[PDB]
Amino acid sequence: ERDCRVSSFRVKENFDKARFSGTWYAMAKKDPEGLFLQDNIVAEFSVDENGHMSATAKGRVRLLNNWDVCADMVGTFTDTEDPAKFKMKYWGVASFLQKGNDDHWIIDTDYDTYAVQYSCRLQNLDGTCADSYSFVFARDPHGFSPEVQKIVRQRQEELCLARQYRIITHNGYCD
Ligand SMILES: CC1=C(/C=C/C(C)=C/C=C/C(C)=C/CO)C(C)(C)CCC1
Repeated sequence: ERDCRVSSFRVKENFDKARFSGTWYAMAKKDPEGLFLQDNIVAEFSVDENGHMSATAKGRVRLLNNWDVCADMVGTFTDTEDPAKFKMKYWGVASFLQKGNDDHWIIDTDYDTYAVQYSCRLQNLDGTCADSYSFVFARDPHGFSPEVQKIVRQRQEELCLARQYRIITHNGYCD
């Protein structure tokens, strides 16, 4: 009975870019297809004078070579008609890192403790997502209380992603 069409997903009402600013530690992720950030993932969001949001993110990536590297990423976000839906242009500090443009949706956040992000890269003809990624972020590097765990779990179910996330660890590889 679950509607899994991307157009059906609810996103954060009246999303506030300034309140979302600062440091977020990725706690868990749902992988898309292909090359992606693996672990030790930390993003810092900021908003300029003109309200333009950008972010930096660091994380370990394993290259097609099996070459392990600490990627230093940059992203710039373009606002849309829905405050919680952006277009994210990204690139690496290193020329060999992937560059792209992804949808960047803030599904839910309380700004102070957690955030659930989503991106559908490829849709099926039926409107459902064929290739998606999702991060769960925390403000506190130690993670969340069981009560917040419950809220996150529900959002995971609502995106049709239950049981598809794995824990992201932080062990100083990129420090
Ligand atoms: C930039 C940006 C993000 C996405 C980074 C990604 C998608 C990087 C892919 C990197 C790899 C693929 C390197 C291999 O060459 C996330 C959503 C975490 C939030 C903050 C800023």
